[PDB]
Amino acid sequence: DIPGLTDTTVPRRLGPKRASRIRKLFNLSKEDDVRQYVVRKPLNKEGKKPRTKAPKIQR
Amino acid sequence: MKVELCSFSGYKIYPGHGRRYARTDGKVFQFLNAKCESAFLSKRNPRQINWTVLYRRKHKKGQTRRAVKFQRAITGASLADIMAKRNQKPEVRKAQREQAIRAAKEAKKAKQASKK
Amino acid sequence: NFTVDQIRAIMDKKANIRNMSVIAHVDHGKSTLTDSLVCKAGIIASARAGETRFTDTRKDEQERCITIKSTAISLFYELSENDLNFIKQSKDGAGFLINLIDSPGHVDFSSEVTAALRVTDGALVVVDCVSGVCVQTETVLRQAIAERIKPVLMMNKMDRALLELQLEPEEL
Amino acid sequence: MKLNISFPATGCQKLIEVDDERKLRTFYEKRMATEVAADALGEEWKGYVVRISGGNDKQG
Amino acid sequence: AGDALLQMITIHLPSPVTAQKYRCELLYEGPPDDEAAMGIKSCDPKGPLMMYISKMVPTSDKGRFYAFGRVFSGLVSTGLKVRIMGPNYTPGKKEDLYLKPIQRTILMMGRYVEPIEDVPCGNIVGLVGVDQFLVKTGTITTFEHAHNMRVMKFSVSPVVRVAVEAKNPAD
Amino acid sequence: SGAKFRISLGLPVGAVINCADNTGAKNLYIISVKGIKGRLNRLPAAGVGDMVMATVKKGKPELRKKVHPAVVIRQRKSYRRKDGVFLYFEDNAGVIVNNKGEMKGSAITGPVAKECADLWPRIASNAGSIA
Amino acid sequence: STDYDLSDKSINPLGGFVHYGEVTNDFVMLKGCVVGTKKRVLTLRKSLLVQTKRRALEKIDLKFIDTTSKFGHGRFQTMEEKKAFMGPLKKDRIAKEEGA
RNA sequence: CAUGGUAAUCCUGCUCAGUACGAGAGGAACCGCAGGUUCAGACAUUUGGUGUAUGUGCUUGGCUGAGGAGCCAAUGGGGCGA
RNA sequence: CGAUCGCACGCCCCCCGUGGCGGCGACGACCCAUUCGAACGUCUGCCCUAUCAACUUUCGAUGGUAGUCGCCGUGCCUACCAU
RNA sequence: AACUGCGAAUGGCUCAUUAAAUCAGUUAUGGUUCCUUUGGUCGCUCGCCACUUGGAUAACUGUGGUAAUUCUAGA
Ligand SMILES: [Mg+2]
Ligand SMILES: [Mg+2]
Ligand SMILES: [Mg+2]
Ligand SMILES: [Mg+2]
Ligand SMILES: [Mg+2]
Ligand SMILES: [Mg+2]
Ligand SMILES: [Mg+2]
Ligand SMILES: [Mg+2]
Ligand SMILES: [Mg+2]
Ligand SMILES: [Mg+2]
Ligand SMILES: [Mg+2]
Repeated sequence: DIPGLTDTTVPRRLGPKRASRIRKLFNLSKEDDVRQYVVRKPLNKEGKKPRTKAPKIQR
Repeated sequence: MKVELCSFSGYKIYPGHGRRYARTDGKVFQFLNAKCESAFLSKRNPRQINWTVLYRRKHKKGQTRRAVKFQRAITGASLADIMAKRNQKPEVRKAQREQAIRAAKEAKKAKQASKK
Repeated sequence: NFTVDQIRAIMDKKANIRNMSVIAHVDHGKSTLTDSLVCKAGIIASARAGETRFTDTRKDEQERCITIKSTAISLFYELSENDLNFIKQSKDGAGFLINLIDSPGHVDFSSEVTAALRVTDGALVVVDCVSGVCVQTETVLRQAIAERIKPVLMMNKMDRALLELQLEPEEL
Repeated sequence: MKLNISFPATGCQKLIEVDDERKLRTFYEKRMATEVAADALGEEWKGYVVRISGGNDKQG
Repeated sequence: AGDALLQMITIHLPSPVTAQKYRCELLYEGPPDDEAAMGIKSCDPKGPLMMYISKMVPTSDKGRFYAFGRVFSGLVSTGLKVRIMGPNYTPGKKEDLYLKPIQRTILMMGRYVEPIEDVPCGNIVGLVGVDQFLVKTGTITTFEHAHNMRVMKFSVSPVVRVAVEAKNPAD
Repeated sequence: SGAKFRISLGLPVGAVINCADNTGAKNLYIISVKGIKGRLNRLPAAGVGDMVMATVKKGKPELRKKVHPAVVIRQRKSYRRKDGVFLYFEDNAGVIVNNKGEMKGSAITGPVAKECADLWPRIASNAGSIA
Repeated sequence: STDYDLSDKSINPLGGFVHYGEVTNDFVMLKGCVVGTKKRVLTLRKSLLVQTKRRALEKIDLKFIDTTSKFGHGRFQTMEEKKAFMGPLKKDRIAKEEGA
């Protein structure tokens, strides 16, 4: 492993937004709790109360 | 062992050979010998001269794919998180489907009761 | 190399502005010293290291290496925490602003030096190591003292004491 | 010369400054979107093949 | 070199606030108790504006000159009415007085020039729109009872003389 | 630094070459070359990068009947560039300069020889391309 | 063969030295021209002077030695380069026909 | 080797050095480095010139019945040319 | 030959019980009409000058035929003719 | 903030060109085009996603190049 290059995988800032893409990612076939299988991004800044933000799904 | 140049005739011009011609319009040409430079300066077409490589190429004389998807973690849902979500195949997905079904049923019954 | 108007946003708070003028006798390298200052620093000014800089902003000035008209520049620089520790005056942040003026140190005492010291509070007196204190150095120092300027000295052209003269360290 | 090295499978792009022309001579005389072995970059880069994605001229 | 020079001039050269305290009496010919004099001493960018023009450097065009000087009090902006008053002006008399707004305030980056909307006291700034109403020196103020600034004490005098005449007499 | 190597001259006194700047002159008639000590019966001659004295034959009247310093920038005589390339141009051309090697014009049409370019930095600035 | 060339070629040009023959023994490659015709005997002598200038005492490292034909305007360095560029000819075609 | 002949010359740029000197403006030199001018002695790898290899194409008029192959026109002309 | 978005939200429940249905719009459109026009044409009308009386027609000048191009009519352009 | 849509072809200035040219009045386009507004048309065709299909790029995070621009590259 190259130091700091090929290790310490960083995450994507945001996941799928189109319901087809959420189903493609999570291997959903059809009509199984799609709106609650979406990824919720947690905001946890020190100066404010923590909460989690969910994206507005499309299609 | 300098840069290796090519001619009017397309031949290889080694260092110390030929002449370089710099035209007024900025174009720079180099020739292997005076035979090539005379043909060029007389506006002769190299594709009509049989020993030129352009003729031998015009007349044909003598002669990957992949799709890799790499999985990555995302903010809020780690790689293990998305693995646990996508591995809900053994009847967990069916359990979620049936609990959604009964939630819809109880919502509809509550709506009917409230309307009536 | 920040915006121009942040110079206004810095000069709003005083105690970080240095109104300074460079004074010396002829050919004592004040122009080149200010060139080095320009090269390192700069609010919108460049970082070019190629000899002449914004000291002589005219023909027949760098054509004959003669400063004729006094020239003013304004530079910005943010200092480190140890630098703010070392400074003993009042300090409002690290964003120090320098109003530099070079003046003709020619033996006519071109009154542009008088004008620069009228505008200026602190003088950088440049002297050559191998030439000593010449005539115009004393003249511009006299003018600075008459105008109540705070002087700071700089021995310039040490290279000719090193190699042109080949002086031993005790002699230097 | 500098090298903007990026590993898309993990992200984490970083800049490596290379001075010795022997390291860059394996890169020279190539084109964009070409895969070359980075084994000339010392032992640390052995087993690595890298694609030339782009760059910027001396003037930017 | 620039690093060493800056790290010594910041330490040892004085700020305008501390300098103008002992320097105001040497540049202002008005009585020290005057409001303009006190504003110069404090260098407050709100009160009795006081600017002295030391230089008149030619502009890009031939005829015009940027009037370059220092602001000792107040805050010069763009297009504010000010009293351009010359060296010979006395507050009692109207001679060598003008009320003229200034066009624009600029800062000289040597070769470059950068306009700025406003400049408070304790800094250097060039003004455009002053050279045609002024000559060889002058002062700018918003104070109606303002006194002049003390003129420069040149070490030399206009000794050497030359008679000049055009080659074509009809010019 | 670096001093210009000897090249084949091919432009003796009496040569009329093109004037490649936007000064307003059409051609330059070479009347002498700078730095020529001379020899009996030998015409002074110039190559690219050489400073000549020239009079313009076709061009503006305010230029026409006067001697101007000029610098040769292109020559039709082939010359060897110390790396084995023999280079020649499509025409002979020069530009009008002052005694300091500063161009009277502000632009150059066509290429400028490298030998002239590195010898005269002011001409190299106004040069379009370097050959 | 220079270290920048790495070609299995000798100093002999393509087609041999014109009016001399083929050089097989040791040779000395001197800068510039030398008096005499081809195959003229020359006497080489140590310098009577002391070589102190920068032109002397300079390391000459060759990058490339030309071996094109001198019997005309040669344009190839080796037999194999010529054959690789030019491909099979009629003579080689009939020779391969005879060889089978 | 007796004897006779005899040969090299001058300039510019960089550095010295914006230095010595000078109030200033101006402004050197020695060493070293890189190249030129004139001259000399060669040489043909390269570039150019020549070219009746009368080498190889093209071509005019004529001639050998035509083709093929050639020739004559005081080197027919012309391109490229060892 | 609508895979779009908002607003309050309601009806049918036999078959049932989770589905089927509904109003107000906004956006969108191939084409038609209108509005705004635009573009090219019809007739008639312009200062001084003959020390400007014959022009145009090789190279479109006038017209015909068939085309090209142009949003369209047309030497706008091409070819062939007539003068 | 950025993508998408629209506007930026209006207005304003000047009078150099221009002498059957522009332009004024008149008439025609059955010889043409027309954003937008408004009104028509949008189940008029028989012909294992439709409870809704695919891919990319912005914005954004991060690594830069250039002296410089409303310059931009890779990921
Ligand atoms: Mg949607
Ligand atoms: Mg004679
Ligand atoms: Mg040969
Ligand atoms: Mg003797
Ligand atoms: Mg002699
Ligand atoms: Mg014949
Ligand atoms: Mg025949
Ligand atoms: Mg006969
Ligand atoms: Mg005869
Ligand atoms: Mg020939
Ligand atoms: Mg007009």
